[PDB]
Amino acid sequence: MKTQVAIIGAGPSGLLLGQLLHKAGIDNVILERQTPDYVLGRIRGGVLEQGMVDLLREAGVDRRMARLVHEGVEIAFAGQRRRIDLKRLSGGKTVTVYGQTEVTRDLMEAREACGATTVYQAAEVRLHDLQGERPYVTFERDGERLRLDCDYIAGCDGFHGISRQSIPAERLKVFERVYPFGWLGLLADTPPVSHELIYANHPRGFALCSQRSATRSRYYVQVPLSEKVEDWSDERFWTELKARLPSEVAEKLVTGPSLEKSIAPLRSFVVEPMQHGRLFLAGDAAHIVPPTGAKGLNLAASDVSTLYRLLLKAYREGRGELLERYSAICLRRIWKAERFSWWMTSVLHRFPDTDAFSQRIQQTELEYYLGSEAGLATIAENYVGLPYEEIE
Amino acid sequence: MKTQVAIIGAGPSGLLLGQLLHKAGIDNVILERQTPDYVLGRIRGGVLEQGMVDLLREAGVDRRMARDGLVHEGVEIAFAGQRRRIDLKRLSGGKTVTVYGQTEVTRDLMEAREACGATTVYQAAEVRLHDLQGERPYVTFERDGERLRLDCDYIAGCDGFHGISRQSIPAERLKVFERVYPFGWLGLLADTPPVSHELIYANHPRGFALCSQRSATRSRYYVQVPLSEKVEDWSDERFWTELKARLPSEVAEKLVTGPSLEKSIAPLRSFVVEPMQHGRLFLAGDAAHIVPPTGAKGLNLAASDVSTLYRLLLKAYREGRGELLERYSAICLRRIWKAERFSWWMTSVLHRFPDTDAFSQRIQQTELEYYLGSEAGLATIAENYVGLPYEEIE
Ligand SMILES: Cc1cc2nc3c(=O)[nH]c(=O)nc-3n(C[C@H](O)[C@H](O)[C@H](O)COP(=O)(O)OP(=O)(O)OC[C@H]3O[C@@H](n4cnc5c(N)ncnc54)[C@H](O)[C@@H]3O)c2cc1C
Ligand SMILES: Cc1cc2nc3c(=O)[nH]c(=O)nc-3n(C[C@H](O)[C@H](O)[C@H](O)COP(=O)(O)OP(=O)(O)OC[C@H]3O[C@@H](n4cnc5c(N)ncnc54)[C@H](O)[C@@H]3O)c2cc1C
Repeated sequence: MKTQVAIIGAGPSGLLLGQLLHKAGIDNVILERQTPDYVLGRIRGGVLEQGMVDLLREAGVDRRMARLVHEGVEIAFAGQRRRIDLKRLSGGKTVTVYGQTEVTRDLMEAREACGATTVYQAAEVRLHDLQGERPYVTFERDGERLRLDCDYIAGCDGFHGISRQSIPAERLKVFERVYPFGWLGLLADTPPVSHELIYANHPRGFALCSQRSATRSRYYVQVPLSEKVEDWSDERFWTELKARLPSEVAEKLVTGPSLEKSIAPLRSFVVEPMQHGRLFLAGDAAHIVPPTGAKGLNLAASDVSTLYRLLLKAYREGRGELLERYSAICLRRIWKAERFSWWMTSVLHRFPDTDAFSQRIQQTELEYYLGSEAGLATIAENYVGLPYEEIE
Repeated sequence: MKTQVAIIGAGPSGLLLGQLLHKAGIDNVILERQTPDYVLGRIRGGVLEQGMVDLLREAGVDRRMARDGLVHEGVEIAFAGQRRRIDLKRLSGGKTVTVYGQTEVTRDLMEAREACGATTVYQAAEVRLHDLQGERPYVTFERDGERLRLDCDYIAGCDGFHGISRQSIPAERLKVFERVYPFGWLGLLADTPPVSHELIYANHPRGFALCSQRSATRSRYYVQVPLSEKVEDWSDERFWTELKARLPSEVAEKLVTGPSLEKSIAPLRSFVVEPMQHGRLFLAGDAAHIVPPTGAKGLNLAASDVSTLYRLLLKAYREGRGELLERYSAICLRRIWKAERFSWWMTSVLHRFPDTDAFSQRIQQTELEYYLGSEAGLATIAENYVGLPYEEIE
């Protein structure tokens, strides 16, 4: 098999890169380890910055202006709830709520409608000859070892993908912080308790209220790492959730059986550079932010945007070396999103063995940022997403 | 001996409080462990927020600071070899800071106090406080071998971090919040013209450095140093060499150096007690809290505690409203914690901490990039640097 760009991973990153490359007449084949249904079973997040919404349209999808709303942000702490006027504070921008499952299903449909190639259940993917002019990928599909020749490989295979693991260790510098807690998330077929995303810092720990539609909700509470999802019945989750929200919010919460429940570990992770020879990492394969800041998929989007654009230029100009700037460009946006996601996480969660001083400083941090126009502006401008870097 | 308000400490806090009390007609006596000469030997800092300047004027001690204080419209931060200016007046909406030595501030208050003929007992050894929860609190000290007693209505603990007043409150009624930093500030006062008209905070791989000033021909510099260092191991030349090594080459270039007038190492710490009072005793300034100096807030916080204490005491004395003093701690703490947060923040982004991992160091660099390069970020530094607005009282 042969193509121009071999894409590893049919998650949002790989599917979006695939659409953009196709639109620009660049052949690509995507190889995905799991089944289509398995990929679609991932719930993940629901907040998109405007950079992403336009890119989706530009990629030939987003024809579902419905099933997809705009919402504001609220932070509850120490007995109060402060709404962040995103629109007024950020120069007219806002975020869109849209489940990652729907985004992914939307891109899967846009690819299928193009007849483009996607190989699901591609096992044992291995990358080869990254420094050569003819790199290739080997994999197994129902018993047979297949091979895919290409000019470039985009590793869009997530945190535990094979592509970051195919770059010689010594070429990479790794930055990582692993948080001492995870997010127990619950998807429910109930109307959301607010039309505002609600982040809550509470003595018992963090909680978050979000939504997917008028009758579908998404909630999270932080939990320690020794906790197992089977130890948390739906009822136990709802009780802990209420115990962490302002009673005004809590009394009006409609509960119901979970449609999906899982615990996600939190971590900040970055590699530099994010490429090696003909391989370019994008999204979670190259970096991870804790979901507190809702930046993951949005960063994946801009990585994909830059990659798409630098590839297009290289072909058009018959010059690969332009591709050398990919890492530097992406990294500038990555680090800002890492700082904001780290900040949000650090001010909103309860950490183990925090002394009195630390606890008060965290409280004062919230008071100042939620009570000062300048403070509020730093939050809103970062949350709606900073400017799409220059690229090229 | 008797007075209305006994003040422990003849540092800026106590002097400023005594001055305002004097001017409002309230009797007060300051008792001080050191000698004038000693007090005046402390160099410390030099940045004043406007609230402090107005209080000094209200205290009737501002003519000289008007003539000799340097007002800055900006402050500068250097990191990754690049000075970034923070236009304070523009970002804060018109506010500025004034550079004026604490020694000069202290000298001016002492002068004012001496002219007024107000009471100040230097070398008052072994001060011990008594009967705080009663109606007739009193203090005892030793002056030239004899033990004297000073009876009063209220006691102002303005004796600094190592004072005696915070320690006179039953420990179990107080809650302590502290953070001790893994470094101190080696400061050098020199009679050379400052390398810059603006203050320059520098985050550098070798560690923090600060370029400040006191006049067109008097300078003040600092470099962070580990806690195992002793000043005597730092000759003026070792200092100049390390400072230059931490500054933009373009700055280190023009640096005029010279013999130190004074040198010392200040360890950094954050410290807050709650509450800040007990019976007739009220703590103010460094006796109640400490902030690392990166934020230039300590004396300014001292000024606002005193301002608040003075105002409530006038109400108690000029209205018999004695239970109104119950709100002192709560009022002060609101400003205190805001200064503690900013001071801690400044400290964390500007200094090098031991065994900090790679992610943590990159995050520090990213924080600087964001706050010195985004309008909103810059604004949060500026509005905090010029001092947030004093509270309301009551
Ligand atoms: C609780 C939670 C909430 C979040 N909230 C948000 C939010 O609201 N907004 C936001 O922007 N981000 C959010 N995120 C992050 C976001 O979900 C990720 O950033 C996004 O999934 C990254 O997409 P991706 O395509 O890079 O990787 P993935 O979605 O991980 O997809 C990589 C794909 O590659 C496949 N693959 C893996 N290994 C191989 C292999 N060896 N061979 C072939 N294929 C392979 C995987 O099966 C997968 O389908 C959240 C994440 C979590 C955990
Ligand atoms: C390197 C450095 C730089 C700084 N830079 C600045 C700056 O630029 N801006 C700013 O706002 N702040 C700054 N500060 C903070 C400022 O120096 C202090 O916060 C300020 O001195 C508080 O003064 P005070 O009167 O409350 O206490 P102090 O100045 O400590 O005075 C307390 C007084 O009490 C006396 N005393 C102690 N114990 C007793 C006792 N038992 N009996 C009697 N008297 C007693 C002492 O001898 C002293 O005279 C800096 C501090 C340092 C260390």
